Amino acid sequence: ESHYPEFSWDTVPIAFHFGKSQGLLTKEEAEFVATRSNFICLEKGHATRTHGTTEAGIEAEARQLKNLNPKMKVIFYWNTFLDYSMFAAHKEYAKHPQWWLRTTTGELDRKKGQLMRYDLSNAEFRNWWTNVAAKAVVDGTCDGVFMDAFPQIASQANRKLWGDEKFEAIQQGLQDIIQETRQKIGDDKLIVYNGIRSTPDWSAGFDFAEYTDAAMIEHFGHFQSASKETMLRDILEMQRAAKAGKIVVLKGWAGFTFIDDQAMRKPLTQKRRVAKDSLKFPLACFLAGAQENCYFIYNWGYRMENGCLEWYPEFDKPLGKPVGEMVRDGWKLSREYKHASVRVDLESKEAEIRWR
Repeated sequence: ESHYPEFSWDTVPIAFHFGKSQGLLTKEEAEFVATRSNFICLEKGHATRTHGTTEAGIEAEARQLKNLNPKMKVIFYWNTFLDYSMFAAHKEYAKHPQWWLRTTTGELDRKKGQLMRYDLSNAEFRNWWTNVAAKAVVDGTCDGVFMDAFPQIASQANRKLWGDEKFEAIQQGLQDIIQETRQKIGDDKLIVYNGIRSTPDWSAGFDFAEYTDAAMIEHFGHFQSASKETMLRDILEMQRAAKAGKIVVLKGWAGFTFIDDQAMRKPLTQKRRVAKDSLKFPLACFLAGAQENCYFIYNWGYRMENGCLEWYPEFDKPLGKPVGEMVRDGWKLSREYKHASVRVDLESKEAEIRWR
Protein backbone atom coordinates (compact mmCIF):
# COMPACT_ATOMS: atom_id res chain seq x y z
CA GLU A 1 0.00 0.00 0.00
CA SER A 2 1.64 3.21 1.22
CA HIS A 3 5.14 1.79 0.55
CA TYR A 4 4.47 1.02 -3.11
CA PRO A 5 6.01 3.17 -5.87
CA GLU A 6 3.69 6.03 -6.78
CA PHE A 7 1.63 4.72 -9.69
CA SER A 8 -0.01 6.74 -12.47
CA TRP A 9 -2.05 5.95 -15.56
CA ASP A 10 -1.20 9.27 -17.25
CA THR A 11 1.12 7.46 -19.68
CA VAL A 12 2.26 3.83 -19.94
CA PRO A 13 3.62 2.85 -16.49
CA ILE A 14 7.34 2.06 -16.87
CA ALA A 15 9.97 0.49 -14.62
CA PHE A 16 13.69 -0.18 -15.10
CA HIS A 17 15.77 -3.26 -14.31
CA PHE A 18 19.41 -3.08 -15.35
CA GLY A 19 23.00 -2.52 -14.31
CA LYS A 20 25.83 -0.39 -15.69
CA SER A 21 28.98 -2.24 -14.65
CA GLN A 22 31.40 0.44 -15.85
CA GLY A 23 30.29 3.17 -13.44
CA LEU A 24 27.45 5.17 -12.01
CA LEU A 25 24.87 6.53 -14.40
CA THR A 26 26.02 9.74 -16.01
CA LYS A 27 24.10 12.90 -15.19
CA GLU A 28 22.12 12.46 -18.41
CA GLU A 29 21.41 8.77 -17.78
CA ALA A 30 20.37 9.39 -14.15
CA GLU A 31 18.16 12.33 -15.12
CA PHE A 32 16.51 10.14 -17.80
CA VAL A 33 15.77 7.25 -15.43
CA ALA A 34 14.68 9.36 -12.46
CA THR A 35 12.36 11.53 -14.53
CA ARG A 36 10.64 8.73 -16.45
CA SER A 37 9.92 6.18 -13.69
CA ASN A 38 9.40 5.79 -9.98
CA PHE A 39 10.65 2.16 -9.90
CA ILE A 40 14.11 0.73 -10.71
CA CYS A 41 15.95 -2.46 -9.75
CA LEU A 42 19.74 -2.13 -10.01
CA GLU A 43 21.50 -5.31 -11.12
CA LYS A 44 24.53 -7.22 -9.91
CA GLY A 45 27.72 -5.49 -10.93
CA HIS A 46 26.33 -1.98 -11.00
CA ALA A 47 29.15 0.61 -10.97
CA THR A 48 31.66 -2.02 -9.81
CA ARG A 49 34.38 -0.77 -12.19
CA THR A 50 34.64 2.45 -10.15
CA HIS A 51 33.05 1.46 -6.82
CA GLY A 52 34.48 -2.02 -6.33
CA THR A 53 31.44 -3.84 -4.93
CA THR A 54 27.84 -3.96 -6.10
CA GLU A 55 26.75 -2.80 -2.64
CA ALA A 56 28.81 0.38 -2.89
CA GLY A 57 27.80 1.02 -6.49
CA ILE A 58 24.09 0.55 -5.83
CA GLU A 59 24.21 2.69 -2.67
CA ALA A 60 25.84 5.58 -4.55
CA GLU A 61 23.40 5.21 -7.43
CA ALA A 62 20.36 5.19 -5.11
CA ARG A 63 21.57 8.45 -3.59
CA GLN A 64 22.00 10.21 -6.92
CA LEU A 65 18.68 8.96 -8.30
CA LYS A 66 16.73 10.00 -5.19
CA ASN A 67 18.31 13.47 -5.19
CA LEU A 68 16.68 13.84 -8.61
CA ASN A 69 13.40 12.06 -7.82
CA PRO A 70 12.72 11.53 -4.10
CA LYS A 71 9.78 9.25 -4.99
CA MET A 72 11.98 6.82 -6.91
CA LYS A 73 11.92 3.36 -5.36
CA VAL A 74 15.40 1.87 -5.82
CA ILE A 75 15.67 -1.91 -5.41
CA PHE A 76 18.83 -3.81 -4.42
CA TYR A 77 19.50 -7.00 -6.43
CA TRP A 78 20.28 -9.88 -4.02
CA ASN A 79 20.09 -13.37 -5.48
CA THR A 80 18.24 -15.80 -3.21
CA PHE A 81 20.18 -18.85 -4.40
CA LEU A 82 23.51 -17.95 -6.01
CA ASP A 83 26.78 -16.63 -4.58
CA TYR A 84 27.84 -14.12 -7.23
CA SER A 85 31.37 -12.80 -6.94
CA MET A 86 30.82 -9.04 -7.46
CA PHE A 87 29.51 -8.26 -3.95
CA ALA A 88 31.46 -7.60 -0.76
CA ALA A 89 29.16 -10.28 0.64
CA HIS A 90 30.85 -12.90 -1.55
CA LYS A 91 34.08 -12.87 0.45
CA GLU A 92 32.04 -13.07 3.66
CA TYR A 93 30.19 -16.20 2.51
CA ALA A 94 33.62 -17.61 1.59
CA LYS A 95 34.48 -17.72 5.31
CA HIS A 96 31.51 -19.91 6.39
CA PRO A 97 32.11 -23.36 4.87
CA GLN A 98 29.87 -24.85 7.56
CA TRP A 99 26.96 -23.38 5.56
CA TRP A 100 27.95 -24.54 2.10
CA LEU A 101 25.56 -26.75 0.15
CA ARG A 102 26.71 -30.19 -0.96
CA THR A 103 25.31 -32.93 -3.12
CA THR A 104 24.62 -36.38 -1.69
CA THR A 105 28.25 -37.35 -2.47
CA GLY A 106 29.76 -34.46 -0.48
CA GLU A 107 30.80 -32.47 -3.53
CA LEU A 108 30.15 -28.75 -3.38
CA ASP A 109 26.97 -27.76 -5.22
CA ARG A 110 28.18 -25.15 -7.71
CA LYS A 111 27.00 -23.96 -11.08
CA LYS A 112 29.54 -23.69 -13.89
CA GLY A 113 32.11 -21.03 -13.08
CA GLN A 114 32.50 -22.12 -9.44
CA LEU A 115 29.21 -20.41 -8.51
CA MET A 116 28.05 -21.88 -5.20
CA ARG A 117 24.31 -22.38 -4.59
CA TYR A 118 22.98 -21.63 -1.13
CA ASP A 119 21.59 -24.11 1.39
CA LEU A 120 18.41 -22.25 2.28
CA SER A 121 17.70 -24.79 5.02
CA ASN A 122 20.63 -23.45 7.10
CA ALA A 123 19.35 -20.88 9.62
CA GLU A 124 22.75 -19.24 10.18
CA PHE A 125 23.11 -18.72 6.44
CA ARG A 126 19.60 -17.22 6.30
CA ASN A 127 20.39 -14.80 9.13
CA TRP A 128 23.50 -13.65 7.25
CA TRP A 129 21.72 -13.40 3.88
CA THR A 130 18.90 -11.31 5.33
CA ASN A 131 21.50 -9.16 7.11
CA VAL A 132 23.04 -8.32 3.72
CA ALA A 133 19.62 -7.26 2.46
CA ALA A 134 18.97 -5.20 5.61
CA LYS A 135 22.32 -3.40 5.27
CA ALA A 136 21.34 -2.29 1.76
CA VAL A 137 17.77 -1.18 2.59
CA VAL A 138 17.66 -0.28 6.29
CA ASP A 139 21.09 1.27 6.79
CA GLY A 140 21.45 2.09 3.10
CA THR A 141 19.31 4.11 0.73
CA CYS A 142 17.50 1.40 -1.21
CA ASP A 143 13.77 0.90 -0.72
CA GLY A 144 13.64 -2.86 -1.11
CA VAL A 145 15.23 -6.03 -2.43
CA PHE A 146 14.90 -8.08 -5.64
CA MET A 147 14.96 -11.78 -4.70
CA ASP A 148 15.93 -13.66 -7.85
CA ALA A 149 16.05 -17.34 -8.81
CA PHE A 150 12.91 -18.88 -7.28
CA PRO A 151 12.36 -21.22 -10.30
CA GLN A 152 15.91 -22.55 -9.89
CA ILE A 153 15.35 -23.27 -6.19
CA ALA A 154 12.10 -25.10 -6.91
CA SER A 155 13.45 -27.15 -9.83
CA GLN A 156 12.53 -30.80 -9.30
CA ALA A 157 15.92 -31.81 -10.76
CA ASN A 158 17.51 -30.56 -7.51
CA ARG A 159 16.02 -33.65 -5.82
CA LYS A 160 18.51 -35.78 -7.74
CA LEU A 161 21.46 -33.77 -6.43
CA TRP A 162 20.34 -33.41 -2.81
CA GLY A 163 17.93 -36.23 -2.02
CA ASP A 164 14.29 -35.73 -1.15
CA GLU A 165 14.80 -34.77 2.51
CA LYS A 166 17.23 -31.93 1.78
CA PHE A 167 15.08 -30.81 -1.16
CA GLU A 168 12.06 -30.38 1.11
CA ALA A 169 14.15 -28.61 3.74
CA ILE A 170 15.38 -26.18 1.09
CA GLN A 171 11.83 -25.45 -0.09
CA GLN A 172 10.89 -24.77 3.54
CA GLY A 173 14.02 -22.64 3.75
CA LEU A 174 12.71 -20.48 0.91
CA GLN A 175 9.52 -19.83 2.86
CA ASP A 176 11.60 -19.02 5.93
CA ILE A 177 14.09 -16.74 4.11
CA ILE A 178 11.21 -14.69 2.66
CA GLN A 179 9.61 -14.35 6.11
CA GLU A 180 12.92 -13.46 7.75
CA THR A 181 13.66 -10.89 5.03
CA ARG A 182 10.34 -9.17 5.74
CA GLN A 183 10.96 -9.24 9.50
CA LYS A 184 14.45 -7.77 9.16
CA ILE A 185 13.75 -5.08 6.57
CA GLY A 186 10.37 -3.90 7.90
CA ASP A 187 6.89 -3.36 6.52
CA ASP A 188 7.73 -0.15 4.61
CA LYS A 189 10.27 -1.79 2.29
CA LEU A 190 9.52 -3.56 -0.99
CA ILE A 191 10.09 -7.26 -1.62
CA VAL A 192 10.22 -7.94 -5.36
CA TYR A 193 10.86 -11.48 -6.55
CA ASN A 194 11.39 -13.48 -9.72
CA GLY A 195 8.76 -14.61 -10.32
CA ILE A 196 5.68 -15.48 -12.35
CA ARG A 197 6.58 -18.04 -15.01
CA SER A 198 4.53 -19.94 -17.59
CA THR A 199 6.07 -22.74 -19.64
CA PRO A 200 4.59 -25.93 -21.12
CA ASP A 201 6.17 -28.07 -18.38
CA TRP A 202 6.32 -25.89 -15.25
CA SER A 203 4.50 -22.76 -14.14
CA ALA A 204 4.32 -20.54 -11.09
CA GLY A 205 1.94 -17.74 -10.21
CA PHE A 206 2.21 -15.06 -7.56
CA ASP A 207 3.22 -16.75 -4.30
CA PHE A 208 4.18 -15.93 -0.71
CA ALA A 209 1.67 -13.10 -0.78
CA GLU A 210 1.60 -12.49 2.96
CA TYR A 211 5.21 -11.30 2.56
CA THR A 212 6.02 -10.35 -1.05
CA ASP A 213 4.91 -7.13 -2.76
CA ALA A 214 5.91 -7.55 -6.39
CA ALA A 215 6.59 -10.31 -8.90
CA MET A 216 8.32 -10.13 -12.25
CA ILE A 217 7.11 -11.89 -15.40
CA GLU A 218 10.66 -12.11 -16.72
CA HIS A 219 10.11 -14.23 -19.83
CA PHE A 220 7.00 -12.69 -21.35
CA GLY A 221 6.52 -13.85 -24.95
CA HIS A 222 10.02 -15.35 -25.14
CA PHE A 223 12.28 -18.21 -24.07
CA GLN A 224 9.94 -21.14 -23.27
CA SER A 225 6.97 -18.77 -22.77
CA ALA A 226 6.27 -17.68 -26.37
CA SER A 227 3.20 -19.85 -27.00
CA LYS A 228 -0.26 -18.32 -26.99
CA GLU A 229 -1.12 -20.60 -24.07
CA THR A 230 1.74 -19.37 -21.89
CA MET A 231 1.26 -15.74 -22.88
CA LEU A 232 -2.40 -15.90 -21.91
CA ARG A 233 -1.45 -17.51 -18.58
CA ASP A 234 1.03 -14.70 -17.86
CA ILE A 235 -1.44 -11.94 -18.77
CA LEU A 236 -4.23 -13.50 -16.70
CA GLU A 237 -1.90 -13.89 -13.71
CA MET A 238 -0.89 -10.23 -13.98
CA GLN A 239 -4.57 -9.30 -13.99
CA ARG A 240 -5.37 -11.57 -11.04
CA ALA A 241 -2.43 -10.70 -8.81
CA ALA A 242 -2.72 -6.96 -9.40
CA LYS A 243 -6.46 -7.04 -8.80
CA ALA A 244 -5.58 -8.70 -5.47
CA GLY A 245 -3.40 -5.71 -4.61
CA LYS A 246 0.08 -6.79 -5.72
CA ILE A 247 2.66 -5.15 -7.97
CA VAL A 248 3.41 -6.97 -11.24
CA VAL A 249 6.38 -6.13 -13.46
CA LEU A 250 6.04 -7.48 -17.00
CA LYS A 251 9.41 -7.74 -18.75
CA GLY A 252 8.88 -7.27 -22.45
CA TRP A 253 11.53 -8.22 -25.00
CA ALA A 254 12.29 -6.03 -28.01
CA GLY A 255 11.95 -8.77 -30.63
CA PHE A 256 14.98 -10.70 -29.38
CA THR A 257 16.86 -11.37 -26.17
CA PHE A 258 20.42 -11.10 -24.91
CA ILE A 259 21.03 -14.82 -25.62
CA ASP A 260 20.00 -14.57 -29.30
CA ASP A 261 23.46 -14.45 -30.87
CA GLN A 262 22.69 -13.34 -34.45
CA ALA A 263 20.31 -10.67 -33.15
CA MET A 264 22.82 -9.45 -30.54
CA ARG A 265 25.48 -9.07 -33.23
CA LYS A 266 23.42 -6.62 -35.29
CA PRO A 267 24.49 -2.95 -35.44
CA LEU A 268 22.77 -0.81 -32.82
CA THR A 269 20.75 1.14 -35.40
CA GLN A 270 19.32 -2.16 -36.69
CA LYS A 271 18.60 -3.33 -33.14
CA ARG A 272 16.64 -0.11 -32.68
CA ARG A 273 14.66 -0.72 -35.88
CA VAL A 274 13.79 -4.21 -34.66
CA ALA A 275 12.90 -2.83 -31.23
CA LYS A 276 10.59 -0.19 -32.72
CA ASP A 277 8.80 -2.76 -34.88
CA SER A 278 8.54 -5.23 -32.00
CA LEU A 279 7.02 -2.91 -29.39
CA LYS A 280 3.33 -2.89 -30.25
CA PHE A 281 2.66 -6.58 -29.58
CA PRO A 282 4.05 -6.88 -26.00
CA LEU A 283 2.87 -3.36 -25.15
CA ALA A 284 -0.66 -4.27 -26.23
CA CYS A 285 -0.45 -7.52 -24.23
CA PHE A 286 0.62 -5.52 -21.18
CA LEU A 287 -2.10 -2.88 -21.61
CA ALA A 288 -4.74 -5.54 -22.25
CA GLY A 289 -4.33 -6.97 -18.75
CA ALA A 290 -2.69 -4.16 -16.80
CA GLN A 291 -4.14 -2.97 -13.51
CA GLU A 292 -3.01 -0.51 -10.88
CA ASN A 293 0.57 -1.20 -9.79
CA CYS A 294 1.50 -2.96 -13.05
CA TYR A 295 4.70 -1.85 -14.78
CA PHE A 296 6.18 -2.48 -18.23
CA ILE A 297 9.88 -2.92 -18.99
CA TYR A 298 10.98 -3.04 -22.63
CA ASN A 299 14.46 -3.77 -23.98
CA TRP A 300 16.71 -6.68 -25.01
CA GLY A 301 18.71 -7.35 -21.83
CA TYR A 302 19.94 -6.40 -18.38
CA ARG A 303 23.07 -4.39 -19.16
CA MET A 304 22.37 -0.68 -19.61
CA GLU A 305 23.39 -0.78 -23.26
CA ASN A 306 20.89 -3.57 -24.05
CA GLY A 307 18.19 -1.11 -25.08
CA CYS A 308 17.37 -0.11 -21.54
CA LEU A 309 17.48 3.67 -22.05
CA GLU A 310 15.74 3.65 -25.43
CA TRP A 311 12.42 5.50 -25.57
CA TYR A 312 9.34 5.26 -27.77
CA PRO A 313 6.57 7.77 -28.49
CA GLU A 314 4.01 5.26 -27.21
CA PHE A 315 5.37 5.94 -23.71
CA ASP A 316 4.55 9.67 -24.01
CA LYS A 317 1.01 9.53 -25.34
CA PRO A 318 -1.96 10.12 -23.00
CA LEU A 319 -3.23 6.78 -21.72
CA GLY A 320 -5.48 7.55 -18.76
CA LYS A 321 -7.37 5.26 -16.44
CA PRO A 322 -8.97 2.06 -17.73
CA VAL A 323 -12.63 2.61 -18.50
CA GLY A 324 -13.52 -1.08 -18.68
CA GLU A 325 -12.20 -4.49 -17.78
CA MET A 326 -10.20 -6.67 -20.14
CA VAL A 327 -12.49 -8.53 -22.52
CA ARG A 328 -11.45 -11.93 -23.86
CA ASP A 329 -12.78 -13.80 -26.91
CA GLY A 330 -10.62 -16.89 -27.23
CA TRP A 331 -7.09 -15.70 -27.97
CA LYS A 332 -8.28 -12.13 -28.60
CA LEU A 333 -8.08 -9.55 -25.82
CA SER A 334 -9.27 -5.97 -25.69
CA ARG A 335 -9.13 -3.08 -23.24
CA GLU A 336 -10.52 0.45 -23.22
CA TYR A 337 -8.61 3.32 -21.59
CA LYS A 338 -9.68 6.94 -21.29
CA HIS A 339 -7.37 7.87 -24.18
CA ALA A 340 -6.71 4.58 -25.98
CA SER A 341 -8.28 1.38 -27.32
CA VAL A 342 -6.17 -1.78 -27.20
CA ARG A 343 -6.64 -4.99 -29.18
CA VAL A 344 -4.34 -8.00 -29.33
CA ASP A 345 -4.59 -11.49 -30.82
CA LEU A 346 -2.27 -13.96 -29.08
CA GLU A 347 -2.74 -16.54 -31.85
CA SER A 348 -1.70 -14.35 -34.80
CA LYS A 349 0.57 -12.06 -32.72
CA GLU A 350 -1.26 -9.06 -34.17
CA ALA A 351 -2.06 -5.99 -32.14
CA GLU A 352 -3.59 -2.56 -32.51
CA ILE A 353 -3.43 0.45 -30.21
CA ARG A 354 -5.65 3.36 -31.21
CA TRP A 355 -4.51 6.47 -29.35
CA ARG A 356 -6.96 9.32 -28.88
